[PDB]
Amino acid sequence: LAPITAPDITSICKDASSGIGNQEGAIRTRKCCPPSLGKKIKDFQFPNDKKVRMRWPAHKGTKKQVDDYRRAIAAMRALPDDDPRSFVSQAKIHCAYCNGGYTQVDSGFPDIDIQIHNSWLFFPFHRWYLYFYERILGSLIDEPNFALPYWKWDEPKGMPISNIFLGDASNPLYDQYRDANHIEDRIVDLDYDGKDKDIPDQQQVACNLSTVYRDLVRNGVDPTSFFGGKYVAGDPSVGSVEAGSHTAVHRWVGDPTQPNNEDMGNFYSAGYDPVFYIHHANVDRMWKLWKELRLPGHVDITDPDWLNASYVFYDENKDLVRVYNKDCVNLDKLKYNFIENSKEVFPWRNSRPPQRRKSAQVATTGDVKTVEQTKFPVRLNQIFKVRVKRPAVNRTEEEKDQANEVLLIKKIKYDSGKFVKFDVFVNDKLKDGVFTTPCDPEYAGGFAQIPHNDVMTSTARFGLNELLEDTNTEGEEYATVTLVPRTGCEDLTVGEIKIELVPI
Ligand SMILES: [Cu+2]
Ligand SMILES: [Cu+2]
Ligand SMILES: [W+6]
Repeated sequence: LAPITAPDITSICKDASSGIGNQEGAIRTRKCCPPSLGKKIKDFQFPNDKKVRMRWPAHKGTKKQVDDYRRAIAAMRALPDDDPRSFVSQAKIHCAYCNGGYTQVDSGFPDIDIQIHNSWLFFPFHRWYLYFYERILGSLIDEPNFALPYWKWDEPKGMPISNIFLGDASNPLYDQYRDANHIEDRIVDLDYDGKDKDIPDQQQVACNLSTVYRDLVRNGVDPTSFFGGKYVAGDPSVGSVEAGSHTAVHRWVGDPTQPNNEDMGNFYSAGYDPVFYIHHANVDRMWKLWKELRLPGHVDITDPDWLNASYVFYDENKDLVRVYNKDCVNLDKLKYNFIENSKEVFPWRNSRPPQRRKSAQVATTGDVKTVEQTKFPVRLNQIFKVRVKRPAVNRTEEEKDQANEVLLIKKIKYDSGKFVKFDVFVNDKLKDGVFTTPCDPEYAGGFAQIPHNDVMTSTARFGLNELLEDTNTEGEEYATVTLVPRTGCEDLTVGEIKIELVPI
């Protein structure tokens, strides 16, 4: 039993020095430590709120919902910086936990930093972060049933940044450090890679819906693939949402003219944009949706090493509270939820990529070497293709409902002072001139990483059960994998590639 355990963050904290590629010229401070007020850390107790806080889509809020949120942020902004509830203090929380503020001294490892990103800590940490943030906002405006908006980018009209965030500084929800090309009611790109795609809005919307389906169904096949990999004291694959739509939105909003793409483009500065929290409000919602799908494998983590991991936050009373992963899995107990559509289906539920026609494919993926014929590690300074032996062919619906076939891209090594991304295509073999889109069945997804240099070693998982059917290759002994670099890959290597059956 070695769960990650935040220390007394008011006693053990150091300036952020990780994940910031240009510190000598950074727009926000790296002094992200919380105010030390001599408080004793209290244990969490479940809230006694009379009713459930209902978070609302940011593009369809009532007059009261918008006005309160706006009034709450104005109040938080007006607080002294040193106040732990202040706008600046709340932003620094993200910086402290994401950019090397804390050590694992409480677990007996004072020389190792805690990183809550790129692991199974990703979802529960942000859930707790928002929990206290929301309760703090409500107390500032004397609204005990106050609820955050959420950026519903899984809904077409929810996809552009909501106009409540736009205008100028006289709007509390406004932030000057945003990509000026992306704040004019333009549609978010949930698989953004730094380059604006010149495609019709209709197509971008369709692909955004496919991205949600991908993150929650095609690649989010089990707790490891969805939440992220196991992370314990003394020491991690990234999850489908985290390296997918979540990372895209950060890079899409951040200002590319700033040294570290501040604010949303980097973890240390993200919290200075009010939309950061509202984006994460929807990421929090994805966890709930993922469970509501009631598909095999869509279950919560039961590992004691996860359940007993804990963080510390200031609450609405400036008290320090220790919270555990085990206590945030049930929203009803945290006295909040999300206003849903009350319809038969999610708009993205059937956004599985269309089936590929055999008449659109040639016979083979071409002349390409197998893994065993290849010498690893392989440099990704150019497109890379290899055939990977599958554990079996022509599995029945029974076997597919018992085990996912999973593509593992292991030992991804690269300089993580810059945003990195490459894309993964499997069994791409179209006839010349065949019509293509950014969300074709061949596309397995991507590996994207916001800067987190402690140089760094990652792992990515892609589900193939649907894909092999969608591309008519469930009977081929090998899967041809194509890795395609988009940015920050000029020095990236890939140590191992393989496909495994992973029981549900
Ligand atoms: Cu974060
Ligand atoms: Cu984030
Ligand atoms: W158009």
